[PDB]
Amino acid sequence: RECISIHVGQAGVQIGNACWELYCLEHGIQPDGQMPSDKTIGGGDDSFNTFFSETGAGKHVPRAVFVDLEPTVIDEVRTGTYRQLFHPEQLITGKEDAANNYARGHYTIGKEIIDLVLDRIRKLADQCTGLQGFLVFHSFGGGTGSGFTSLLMERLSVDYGKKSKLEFSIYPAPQVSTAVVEPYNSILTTHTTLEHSDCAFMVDNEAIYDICRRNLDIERPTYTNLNRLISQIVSSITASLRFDGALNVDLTEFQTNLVPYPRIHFPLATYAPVISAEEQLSVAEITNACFEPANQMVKCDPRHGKYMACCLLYRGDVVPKDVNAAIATIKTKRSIQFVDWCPTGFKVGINYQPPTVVPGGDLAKVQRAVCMLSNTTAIAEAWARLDHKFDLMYAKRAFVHWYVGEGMEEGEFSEAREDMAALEKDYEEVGV
Amino acid sequence: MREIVHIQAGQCGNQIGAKFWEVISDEHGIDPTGSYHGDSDLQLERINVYYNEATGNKYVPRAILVDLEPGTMDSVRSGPFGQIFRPDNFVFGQSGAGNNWAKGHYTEGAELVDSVLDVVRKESESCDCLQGFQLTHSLGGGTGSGMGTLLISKIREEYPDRIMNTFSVMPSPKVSDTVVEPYNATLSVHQLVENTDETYCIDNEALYDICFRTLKLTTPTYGDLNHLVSATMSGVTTCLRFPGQLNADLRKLAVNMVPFPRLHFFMPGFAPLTSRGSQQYRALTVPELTQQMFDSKNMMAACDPRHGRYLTVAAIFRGRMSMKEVDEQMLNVQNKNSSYFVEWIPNNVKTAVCDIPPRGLKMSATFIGNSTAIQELFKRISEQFTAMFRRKAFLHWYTGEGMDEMEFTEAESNMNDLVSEYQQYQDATAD
Amino acid sequence: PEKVEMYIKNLQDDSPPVRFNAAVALGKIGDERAVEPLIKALKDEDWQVRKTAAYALGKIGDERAVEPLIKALKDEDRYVRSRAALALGKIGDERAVEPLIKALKDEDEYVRLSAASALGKIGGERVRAAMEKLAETGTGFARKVAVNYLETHK
Ligand SMILES: Nc1nc2c(ncn2[C@@H]2O[C@H](COP(=O)(O)OP(=O)(O)OP(=O)(O)O)[C@@H](O)[C@H]2O)c(=O)[nH]1
Ligand SMILES: Nc1nc2c(ncn2[C@@H]2O[C@H](COP(=O)(O)OP(=O)(O)O)[C@@H](O)[C@H]2O)c(=O)[nH]1
Ligand SMILES: [Mg+2]
Repeated sequence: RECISIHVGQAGVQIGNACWELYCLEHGIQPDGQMPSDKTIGGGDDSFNTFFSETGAGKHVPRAVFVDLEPTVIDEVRTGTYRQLFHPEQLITGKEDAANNYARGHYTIGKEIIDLVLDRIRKLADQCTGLQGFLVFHSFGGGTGSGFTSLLMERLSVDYGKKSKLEFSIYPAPQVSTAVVEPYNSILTTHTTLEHSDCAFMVDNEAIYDICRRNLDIERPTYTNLNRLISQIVSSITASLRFDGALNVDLTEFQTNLVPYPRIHFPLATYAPVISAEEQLSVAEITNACFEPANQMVKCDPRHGKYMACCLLYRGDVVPKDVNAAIATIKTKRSIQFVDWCPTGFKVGINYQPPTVVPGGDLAKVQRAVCMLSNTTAIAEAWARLDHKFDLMYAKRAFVHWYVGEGMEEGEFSEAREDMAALEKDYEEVGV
Repeated sequence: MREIVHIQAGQCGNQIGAKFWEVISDEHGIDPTGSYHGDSDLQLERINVYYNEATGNKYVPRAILVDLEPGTMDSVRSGPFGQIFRPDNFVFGQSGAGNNWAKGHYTEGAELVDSVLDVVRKESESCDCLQGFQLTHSLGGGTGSGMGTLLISKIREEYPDRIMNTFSVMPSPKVSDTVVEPYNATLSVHQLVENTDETYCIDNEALYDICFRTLKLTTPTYGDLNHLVSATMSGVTTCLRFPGQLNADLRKLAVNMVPFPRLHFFMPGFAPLTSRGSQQYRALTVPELTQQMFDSKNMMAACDPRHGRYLTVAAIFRGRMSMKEVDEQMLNVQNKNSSYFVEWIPNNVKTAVCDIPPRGLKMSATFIGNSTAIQELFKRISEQFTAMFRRKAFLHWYTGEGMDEMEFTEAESNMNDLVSEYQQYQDATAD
Repeated sequence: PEKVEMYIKNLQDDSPPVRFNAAVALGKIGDERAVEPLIKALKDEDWQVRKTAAYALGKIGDERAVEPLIKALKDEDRYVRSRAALALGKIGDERAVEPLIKALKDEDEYVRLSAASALGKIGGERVRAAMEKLAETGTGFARKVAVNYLETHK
């Protein structure tokens, strides 16, 4: 019946307020939490209460927590347009950040704040009749995004066992890249979180930067441009959980349908249409575009891999017959290779609520949209890119002294890489 | 990671240190009485890094002014921004080191050091979250070198969790005709290799060459050299002073720039290089700025970048310019020069664009490089030292001031080791 | 008034998202003319149209909707059943007390809860009598709802 959202570090926090901006707009909630009869969504039945608690006033408060080891990013939330929406105890900040060092976010600095964060989550969990689990937002490359998330994921497994933990991860890019050591932090977080996450949706900063330049025509896309797009995709993924829809309703339906092997839990999300506000696309067109590598959240070639799962989540002006017709052409016309032991079944969901766009945002308002979730072998390409970068620096032990001096053992680097090697072999072997 | 505590030691330290304050105070919109008289909101956003908000609307530099020569005290206070410094923060002796390292590190300097540590303790307390320390000094003298490195060691032992960064000016026969300078420089480099996290190598040989060969300054003064230093210190600390992502704090910059703890000596650079008051002419483009970043003639340390490989590079562009232009020009410079960049350090060249340009310039570029070619700088000092130390010439001036000959041998060993280390990574392949 | 005729003809329309959007609209405005067409949409082919017609009929309140909503508590779709139960709770007609009590033994948690909430909203005297009888001769969840109602009512 309820989900808690945890936003860790700069990326996670900044994405969280872009997500929450869209959630409010989608469910007809004002920045103060009020949902008045003029702004109420209309068509009765609403399951947004999985993400928003209701105060005695009639104020809808996000079941969200924002954590950063420095105050800069959350101060913007506290002074922003949504200052009124969240309660002060939900927004947690330190003084000294993790300085793009995993060991600071996991050990030294992270250990100082872990206990408070847990009590702040406990305040939210205590307001849930039947808490399903957590949605964790963070970067791979920041010291807090990598280090503190893995430390928190570890502690949430102990403190909340039979509770799902689905991630939204900021995969690094050389374009928006504030650190050299991001490959180290990425391998370290993925190693320690692997046994604690149930599902992980990666967002490759290079893909969104490419999408903004190609589809939205932004010359040099900023964090503002990327985030409006991330939140559009993320909303389409989480829509199942906030709406009275049939496919991927609870966090368990999401795990059951999308993940057949436990370690191999990284679904690749695609989204169409991503149009700049500057021409109407049909169900056939938007379904077809899901199978185009250009429109993917993560850079990878699905024609080089095998699928284990394939879900299509449509929203807006989407007719059942048109969806069936579109799927039928994709089965007969495309070269979509599935693994032997799993059936070639496209799980389809349709929500007739029109797409909600960001006012003042770079995205145009479309009649229909689609978010495809594919569990493909091709995502091992994202791991390989990262693993090679890691190997280059690690062989000469460059920057390692920064980690060993911050409560970490050098062997945890070799142990981490070994887990990545196994993960890469697993994707290879599963795709025969 | 907010506040930065500044310490300036000796003649050079106080001269170059005062020019740094004069320049960044003007940038942050501060007059010599400490009142903010600017227009941009961005000028005061990260003001708490280098200034304390003493009293009302007034700003104070978090600066500690040290020298064993008391003459320096009046020079600073009678200067342009002399009235903004805390009167209690001036710690001055009545003697002088007479360009003896042993006099600043053990005798006269060690007497005054505790009084300085009292002042640094005072400033560290009115600090919400101290980032670290920044020392402005000369390696060629006695005070800045000996007392300055005693201070570094004393601060390192007191504040070990804090970053220790320096702006060390390298001696040159072209600038100073003092004979024992290689001893003072070698003995200081030995301290810096162990007790600093980041050292900006400001070579007086490169400063002279830029003025003589390019600026056409017939016989430059220290005022001409210090114009290059103040402009460099202004550009290298830009990230720390204005709101930004890349290398915002001392630790975040240290993480990106330092792969190995001993290889923390940076070759700074600036573009455009304008002579002191030479009427602003010809507006540079992003490609002209990017080209002047790599150009050996624009380096503040006397080393050819083409004689080594870059381990890490931090580029800072200032002013109103296209982000597409900077991204385009920094990508070409790396591909069309792949051979001069270490292959085993992915994405080692980090770019930054700050919309506030420096005084008198509509656009500028600052370069911070961790190039293996900086071994040329240390080799020059070692050669200079060896000629003298072989004969054990003028060693009595140091050993008489409570120093040992093994200290000279240890300094020489460490500096030769550092050069060998730079060579190993220059020859290192990804394979 | 001028737009009420439009959405009533969109409720008939071929396109399922258009039929859904017509039912969402007639609940947002809520005119007495929309009662009988929304009653027909309770028997729609699509569950997303049926559940929002049910939510619309509960908001408007018209007594003519009480009978089709009673039959809607037996709809194959869990969301349609929950929305029909809640609609009957909004209307508050005592004819719904016994069909809502039968919904207390539904396989879906939301439907059971929605039936419990609806009964509490009607809270007449026939509800009370049925709660008294269920508190003594009742089992599990259905017994808890009878016992909770009589303790929330001194
Ligand atoms: N798309 C996106 N990426 C971001 C954003 N902010 C930072 N990043 C990326 O995330 C990585 C840096 O990690 P951060 O999230 O900033 O770091 P952090 O979690 O705050 O940790 P510390 O820096 O150690 O305090 C780089 O890949 C950045 O480009 C954002 O709002 N959106
Ligand atoms: N660029 C520059 N170098 C200086 C300045 N003053 C002294 N030096 C150099 O610093 C060295 C001497 O150090 P100095 O500061 O005079 O000695 P101290 O007072 O004992 O620290 C020589 O190599 C000088 O060339 C100055 O203002 N600018
Ligand atoms: Mg941060």
